[PDB]
Amino acid sequence: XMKXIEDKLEEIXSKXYHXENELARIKXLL
Amino acid sequence: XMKXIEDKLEEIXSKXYHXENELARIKXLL
Amino acid sequence: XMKXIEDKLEEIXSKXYHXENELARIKXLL
Amino acid sequence: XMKXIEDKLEEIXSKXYHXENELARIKXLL
Repeated sequence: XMKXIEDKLEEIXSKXYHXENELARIKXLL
Repeated sequence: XMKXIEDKLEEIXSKXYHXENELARIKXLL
Repeated sequence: XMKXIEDKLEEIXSKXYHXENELARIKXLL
Repeated sequence: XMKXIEDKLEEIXSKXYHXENELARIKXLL
């Protein structure tokens, strides 16, 4: 439930690495 | 409340697909 | 605390509009 | 646990500044 919630938050803190890095891809092409 | 919170987290884990894919649109145009 | 958490989640579901729309700006310029 | 969760939410409300600003980098190059 809470350890569910805290371990989404730690999927979101992945998507927010893969956010930063595939922005930093485009920022490459430009 | 908690099943509210855990099912936002699963809206955020949509916006973080539509994040990855409409980055991967731009990364198309370039 | 929980109504704190559920109303960040509803700041994140703003930043994830302003995510979608300022991607959809760049996707404008291209 | 909850003060864990509320202080990820406040890592996510960083990554969602560094989101807005490194979009607003690309939106610079274009």
